[PDB]
Amino acid sequence: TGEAIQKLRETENMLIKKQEFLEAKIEDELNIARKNASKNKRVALQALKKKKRLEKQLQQIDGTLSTIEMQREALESANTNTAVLTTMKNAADALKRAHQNMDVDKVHDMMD
Repeated sequence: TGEAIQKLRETENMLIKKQEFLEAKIEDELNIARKNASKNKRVALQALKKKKRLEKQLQQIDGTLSTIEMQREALESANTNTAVLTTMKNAADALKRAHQNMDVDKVHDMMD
């Protein structure tokens, strides 16, 4: 049902924690590199190597997140149309009754 939007959030919301988790570990690795940049090339390079891979995990979480967002915004659209189109036709039904009754009044005059 529309509850699908509920699972799209919470999913999206969990995905932001992953996103904030990576951003966290990225600056973490970065600060390791900073403090070992000149004193310890080995450790510094392991950091930048971990950082570069974390950043990659962040891109495809970003791309995935926006993908999630749009499907939520596609459900929202289709969810409103569901209401709009039912009242839209309900109206055209009522309107057709008006036009129908009119046509029956004319035929009722032919009864003379």
